[PDB]
Amino acid sequence: GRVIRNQRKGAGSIFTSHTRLRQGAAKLRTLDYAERHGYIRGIVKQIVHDSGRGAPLAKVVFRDPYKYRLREEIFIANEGVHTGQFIYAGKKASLNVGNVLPLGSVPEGTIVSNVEEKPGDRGALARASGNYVIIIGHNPDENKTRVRLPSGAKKVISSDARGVIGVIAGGGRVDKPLLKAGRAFHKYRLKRNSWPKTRGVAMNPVDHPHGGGNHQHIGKASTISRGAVSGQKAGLIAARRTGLLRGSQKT
Amino acid sequence: KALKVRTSATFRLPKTLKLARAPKYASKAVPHYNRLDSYKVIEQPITSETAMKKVEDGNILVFQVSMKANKYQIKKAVKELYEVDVLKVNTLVRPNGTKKAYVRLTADYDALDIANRIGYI
Amino acid sequence: RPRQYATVSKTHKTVSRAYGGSRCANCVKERIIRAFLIEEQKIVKKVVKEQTEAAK
Amino acid sequence: GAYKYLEELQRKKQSDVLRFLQRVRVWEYRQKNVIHRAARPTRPDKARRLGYKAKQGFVIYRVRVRRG
Amino acid sequence: NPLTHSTPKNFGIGQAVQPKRNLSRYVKWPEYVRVQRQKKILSIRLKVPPTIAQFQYTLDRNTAAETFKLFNKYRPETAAEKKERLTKEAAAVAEGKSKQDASPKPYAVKYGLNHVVALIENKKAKLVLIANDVDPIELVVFLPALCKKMGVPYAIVKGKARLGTLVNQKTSAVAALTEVRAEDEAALAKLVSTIDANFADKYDEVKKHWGGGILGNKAQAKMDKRAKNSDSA
RNA sequence: GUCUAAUUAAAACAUAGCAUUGCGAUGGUCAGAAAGUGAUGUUGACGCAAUGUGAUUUCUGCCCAGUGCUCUGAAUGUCAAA
RNA sequence: UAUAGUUUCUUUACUUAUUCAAUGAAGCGGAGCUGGAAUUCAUUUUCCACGUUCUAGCAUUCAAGGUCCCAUUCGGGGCUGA
Ligand SMILES: [Zn+2]
Repeated sequence: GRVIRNQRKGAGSIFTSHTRLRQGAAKLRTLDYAERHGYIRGIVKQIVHDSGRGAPLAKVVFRDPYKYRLREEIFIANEGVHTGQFIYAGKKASLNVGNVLPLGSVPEGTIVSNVEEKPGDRGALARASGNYVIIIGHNPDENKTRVRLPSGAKKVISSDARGVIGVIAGGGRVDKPLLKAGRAFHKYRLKRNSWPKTRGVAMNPVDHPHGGGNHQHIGKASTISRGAVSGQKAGLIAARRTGLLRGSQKT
Repeated sequence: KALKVRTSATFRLPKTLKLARAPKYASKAVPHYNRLDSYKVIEQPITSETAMKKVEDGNILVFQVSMKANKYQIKKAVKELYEVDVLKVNTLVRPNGTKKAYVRLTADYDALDIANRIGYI
Repeated sequence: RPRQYATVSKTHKTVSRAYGGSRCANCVKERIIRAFLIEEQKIVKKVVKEQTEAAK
Repeated sequence: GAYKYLEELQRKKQSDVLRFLQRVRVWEYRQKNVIHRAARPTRPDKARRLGYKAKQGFVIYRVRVRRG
Repeated sequence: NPLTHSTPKNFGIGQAVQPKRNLSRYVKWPEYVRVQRQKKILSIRLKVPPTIAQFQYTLDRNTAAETFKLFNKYRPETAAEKKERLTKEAAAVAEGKSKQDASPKPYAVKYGLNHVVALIENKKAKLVLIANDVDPIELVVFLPALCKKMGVPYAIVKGKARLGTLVNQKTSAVAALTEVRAEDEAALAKLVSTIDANFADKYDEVKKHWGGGILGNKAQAKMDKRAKNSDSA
C-alpha cells in the first residue's frame, strides 16, 4: 500500500518539536558535593512562561562554590514560590516549598515534584501542570522509597534521588475548554505539528488500514496485538478491554 | 619519586617546541619577477570625447587598467610613471570586462599638460 | 545606540554615584541597607551562638 | 630457538595461560582505536613466518572488524 | 602589625568559595594512561595461572646488584674497541700470519633469546637472567620449565632496560653466562646457590599456586566491613 | 474554516467537545543498511502516542457464542534446533 | 524411605568483562581528630554530627593571619590556615 502517518512521524522532518521560544531544558542542578553533604542557597530571580509547555519556569540563580561566578538554572515553578525567594536545596535543607530535599530525607505523606528516577537524571517525574508525586514509605536499609505516581502507579526508586517539594503550577488548565480549532491550532503549532487529526476510515485503504469502502466502516477489529508491526499499529494497541468503563480503576 | 600537584581536573596538550623549517632545497628555484608593476597595471589611456572633457575640466585622467589591480597600486604606479601626485582614484569594471580608473590629480598638475606630454589627447 | 555610546564621554554614560549607570539609585539604597543590617544581624547571631554553646 | 616453542604454545589455544592473555588483550584492543599502529607485533613468530623481518620499513596495524 | 588582621575565611559548603586544592585523583586523563593503569589492574584482578606470578617474584635488590656487578665485569666490547681490536689483529695477521688467534678468546656475556635457548638445549649455560617486564610474556613463560628440565639456574630479574644497558642496547629481556673465569666463579657458585634456592626449589609449589585476584582499596574495605560485622560475637 | 490546480466546493474532510487504548524512561509509538545512530524529547500521565465519534441539550439499550485483543497457567495435549 | 555416582530448576553473593547515565571527570572510600549520646564493666563497646536559613546585598587576585627560611630591599619562597 503506502506509508502512513506514525510511520513518517518516526523520521521526523516536519514533526520535530518547535524550540525557538523555549528557555532550554528545565533541570535539577548537579548532585555534586553540597546537595549530598549539606545544602545550598539560591535566589529565585524571576518567573517566566515557557512556550509549548503549560507550566511556568523559575529562573533561579546559584553560585558555583568552586569559581567566582553565578550559575543560572531553569526550574519548574511549584505553586507558592515567588520572585526574590531563597530556595535551599540539598540534603540538610528544610521541608518547605521550592526546596529539593532527598526522598530518603522526606517523610511519608509528603508531596514532591520534578522527582528524579535515578540520581543524576535531573528531573523526570511529575513535571507537568498540577501533577504531584506522593511518598508512601521507605526501606532505608537498602535505601528505597515507595511513591505513588499520578497514574496511580506505585513505583520504587532510590533515596538520594532528589525531588522538588510542592505541587507543580499551572493547574486547572484542562478544566477550561478551548471552543476553537484556532485555540488548538495555536497550542499545537507551538508544541509540534500534530494537528489536525484526520480519520483513517475516511482515508483510502492505501493510506490506512481502515480506509475505503462504500460505507465508512472499519471492517476488521481495531484491537491490535502488541506483537504487531509498523504499519499495522493503527487502533487500540495491546488493549485488554474496550468500551465505556463503569466503576473504578481498581488499584 | 613523588607525584605532582594538580589544581585542575583537566589534562591539556603540552606546549612542546613548535619547530620552524630547515629546507634542504628551495621550492621553485627562482624568485618570480614582480607579477604586477606599473607597466602592467596601466594598459593605456582612454580616448573617448567624455574622457577628453574630463581631462579638460576636472584635472582628471582616465586609464584602462588591469582587473588584478587596486587604487593603492594605481596611485603608486602613476607616481612612478608620470611623476604626478594623484589626489583621489575611483574605479569601475566596464561590462566589456576591464578596469577603468578615473584619477583626480592636484592643482600643482595639469592633466591636459601631461596628456600631451604622454603624446595622446 | 551602542557604538554611539562608545563615541561619547563618561559624563553622558553614567552617574557620579557608586553604581552609576547600572542600577537604580533607590535600589542602591535598598541593597546598602540590606548589607549593613544583615551583617550586624550575623554578628549578633554569631556572638549569641558562641556564648550559649560556651555555657553548654 | 624460541619461535618453535612460541608457535606450539600458540597452537594450545585453550590453555588457562593463553585464554587469560586472550582476555587481557581483547579488553586492550577493544578500548583502543579501531585501527591503530602497532610498533611491535603480538605474534613475532607468525610475523617472521609471513615476511616481517624486523627492520625499518615494516609496520604493524591492528584492526577490529565486526563479526557475523 | 596593628594594621594587619586575621581575616580567616569559612570554606564550608555554602559560605564561601573553595581554593585550589589538589585534584590529581579526579583528573580526566588521556586514554593511553587509562589503558596502562586499567590493564595492570585487570591483570592482577583476574586469577592469573601459575607460570605467570611465578613471575612477579623478582630478586631482592642486593642479590640483583651483585649479579649486575658480575655481569658488568663480564660485559662485552663496544664497537669502538672492537674496531681497534680489529685494526690490531689485521696488522698482526698481516705481519705474522696469525690465524685470528693472536687476538685472545673472549669471556663475556651472551645476549639473545634464540642464542640463549639453544645454549640451554645444549646445556652450555651456567646461568640465565630473565626480565619480568616483557610485553609478550609468551616469549619467556616457558623458560623456567625449560631451564628446570635441562637443569640450569635462572633468575627472574627486574628490568629489560637494565639488561639492555648492560649489553649496550635499549632492551634485551634476557641474558646468560656460559663461561666464567675463576676470579669470581665461586662468587657465581654461591650466587647460583641462592638463585636455585629462591626459584628452582620452589618451582613446583609456585607452579601450583594461582596468583592475582587482588581487589581494590574500596572493595577490600567493604569486604572486611562485611567480615567484621558478620563475625562480630 | 479546508479539498478534488484544468468538468464535482458538497451533506465530504476538519473542528471544538465525548469516549476508548498503550506507556513510569531498562519505557510507549515511529525511524534507520547499520552504527558510540535517531524523531516524539530543550519532553514526563492535566503528558506523548494510536483510534473512533463529531457543537450544545437529552440518551446511549440486550449479545463475549463467532472473529479479534487480552489474563491464566494448576496441566500425562501438541512441542523445533542445540 | 536410605544410598555412591549422573543430570537439572531455584537463591544470592564478587568486580573487571559487558551494558546505562552524568561530569569542565571536585571532595570517593577508609582511618582519624573535636564534640553529643552510648554503658562504658575497663577503655571506650558502638551510633550522630564533624563551620551556612527572618531579609531579592556582597563574596574572586596561589587567602589574610600565624609560622620557618632566604639575603632584606624593592622583597622572594615553604608548613599550617584547609
Ligand atoms: Zn532600580
